[PDB]
Amino acid sequence: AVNVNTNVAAMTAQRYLTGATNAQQTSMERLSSGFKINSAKDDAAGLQISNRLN
Amino acid sequence: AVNVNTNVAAMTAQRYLTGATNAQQTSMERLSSGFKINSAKDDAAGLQISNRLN
Repeated sequence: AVNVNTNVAAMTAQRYLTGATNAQQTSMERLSSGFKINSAKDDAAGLQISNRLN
Repeated sequence: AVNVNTNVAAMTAQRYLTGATNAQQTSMERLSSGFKINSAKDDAAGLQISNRLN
């Protein structure tokens, strides 16, 4: 019943852990730079508008 | 709300400051020479009429 071969819970935890790590990384970059649109990955539309405004 | 990359409030005061400072310069020039029309920028009509009157 208990498969020492595979631990699904472990994989689950990691999936959420990886998500959290990237969330922290994104927040850290924003705070350090002071810009919400650091890269095109976020608010691509905003990037174009912001660039024009800038 | 606490964005540091910008400060519109500062820009505002700066603009109102520049306005007041420029007024000081104008009033100082007027008081120093005693002539309200120190330049045509002050009053084109006045300059011409005064120039002809003088």
